[PDB]
Amino acid sequence: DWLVDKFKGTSGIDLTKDKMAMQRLREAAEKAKIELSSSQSTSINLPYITVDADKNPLFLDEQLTRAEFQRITQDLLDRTRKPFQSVIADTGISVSEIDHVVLVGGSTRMPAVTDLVKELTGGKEPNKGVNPDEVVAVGAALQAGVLK
Amino acid sequence: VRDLKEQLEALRGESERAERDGDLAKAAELRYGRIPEVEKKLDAALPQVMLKEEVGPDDIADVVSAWTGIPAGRLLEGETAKLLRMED
Repeated sequence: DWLVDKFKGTSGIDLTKDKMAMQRLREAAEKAKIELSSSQSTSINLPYITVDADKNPLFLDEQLTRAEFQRITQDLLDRTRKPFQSVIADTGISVSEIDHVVLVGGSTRMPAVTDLVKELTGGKEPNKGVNPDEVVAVGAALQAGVLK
Repeated sequence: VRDLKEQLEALRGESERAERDGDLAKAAELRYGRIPEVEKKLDAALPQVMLKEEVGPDDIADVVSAWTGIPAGRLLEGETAKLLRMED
């Protein structure tokens, strides 16, 4: 959305109307997030995306900072706080009583999420060592051996 | 001209493919770069009389002129000088 908004801001073109524009915008976005999981900045480069009124070269060249990324995505990061708390509340168990935190889902690789977890859990540190997307599969495999 | 038409069309086939492959870099590069580039070149050569390729409204007149000996043509740029120097 940000990429489209900035592209449009510069060219006046609705990239959402071109499905191919939108597919590579999603690829770029995915990788942009990935890069910002460690980097403070990432570069989006999609040249000659679509066609404007004057057939001018439309090169999407955008710099997304991790700070900007958070300014944008915190609208969604904040949505997590309430259900985290609702589990805490439903069990009557404070964060200080949690022995271990497990983060799963690749999006938890982001520092925005990590730091949020640190606030959420009072600094109680999530266990790293297994890829968050793979974690569950790993456990399952383990149960498959334990079970049989 | 013909060559330019062929080239144009090839590029059009490539822009289809860029959309099939989701390649933006080439997608519009073709769609508003290469294709209109050759299109314009084509168009510039395109105006390019003598033996066009179809029986116009004057080939019939020329046949009728061979017939009956009566000349009914268009004053083909050489007789229109004799018909001006006729008096002299």
